[PDB]
Amino acid sequence: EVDLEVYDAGVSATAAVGQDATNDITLTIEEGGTTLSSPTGQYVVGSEVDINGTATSSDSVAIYVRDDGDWQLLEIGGDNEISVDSDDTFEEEDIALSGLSGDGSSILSLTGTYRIGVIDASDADVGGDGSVDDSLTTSEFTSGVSSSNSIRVTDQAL
Amino acid sequence: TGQFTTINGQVAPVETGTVDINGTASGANSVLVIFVDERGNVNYQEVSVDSDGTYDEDDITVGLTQGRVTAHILSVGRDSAIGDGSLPSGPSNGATLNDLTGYLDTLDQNNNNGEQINELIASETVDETASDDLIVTETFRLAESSTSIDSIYPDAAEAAGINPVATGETMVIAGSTNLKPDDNTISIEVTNEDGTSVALEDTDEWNNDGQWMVEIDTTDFETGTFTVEADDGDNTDTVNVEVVSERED
Repeated sequence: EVDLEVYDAGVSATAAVGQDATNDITLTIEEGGTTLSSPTGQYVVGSEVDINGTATSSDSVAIYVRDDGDWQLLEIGGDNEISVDSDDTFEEEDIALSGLSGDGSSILSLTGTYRIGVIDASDADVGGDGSVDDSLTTSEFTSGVSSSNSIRVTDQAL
Repeated sequence: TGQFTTINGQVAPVETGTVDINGTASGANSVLVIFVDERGNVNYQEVSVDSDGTYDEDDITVGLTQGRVTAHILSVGRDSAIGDGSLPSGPSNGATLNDLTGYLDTLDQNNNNGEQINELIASETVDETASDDLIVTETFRLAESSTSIDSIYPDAAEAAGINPVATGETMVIAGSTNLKPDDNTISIEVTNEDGTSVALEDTDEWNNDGQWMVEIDTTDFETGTFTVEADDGDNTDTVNVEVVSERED
């Protein structure tokens, strides 16, 4: 909870530290939920799917995949980010997760149950150039605003 | 009044822990909770209690080390001062919850035993004879994530752990876990003698007892030996059960 205190007219800045406020107003500060919707539940290996989700307070978002270790970055392509509209919603076209180049995609190639999460631009190369180019660990991924959901890949039969 | 939600008396993810706190704190404006381990690391957080004195703060992360962690809940009493206001480094009578946090920062900096912090925290705030503040004590072993399968048996009455299951009747499987009941899930796999999966079920709910049960049907199953596999993104446990046309009774 965050408060704002006003003071009577003519009071000085230094002398206003001790005098009580004439009135007040309070507001609450939390962090917005940035979650994914479509890459959840099931995924056929080699298939293409869109990236669907929402982000209340975000400008650039990145998608990471984890399996018994580091969160390997998934190279979605252009600028490795997705913009967010005024409706606090971000979307991407149909992307083949395993098809795309990068070591992040290589984890999802093999059949199993994994985890996929999204993170805001708060990383920014964990400090440095304005680009998402790292493999954030558990502490780094969790420290910023993020969310992850369980995903498993199934085999493809024509 | 306070409470701590432990899946089995432990918190599974050491890197990113999570506990739920709720209780009744009538007459107070804020409540402070502190976590200290055996080494002596301290983590604190303040909780804004609502008007009717029923505070409930959920998903509290713990950034301590693996081992045993004891938890305390602080509440300023009538004086609205931490105890008598006699902080070793803080001012006199201005000892609030935020003021005591500054004293906590000095505790972990010095090479102090975790047990010493228990003596210091109780002595400086509660053990003082003129103190009016109240605390509650709770402990839990901060361990790593672990999942295992305990008992597999049909709808009959059995608790040994292993029981042949006749096809056509549903069989229950029971295992133990330390993960969060909702934020995680357990996926099962049943495979035959040559890697033909036949069943796949998942559960994402279980009470604070730690026991989870998964239901799979045996309508189209074939007699023989079948492999049961359960994973949660961590170490995977495997158990084998036999399938028979009819059982002996």
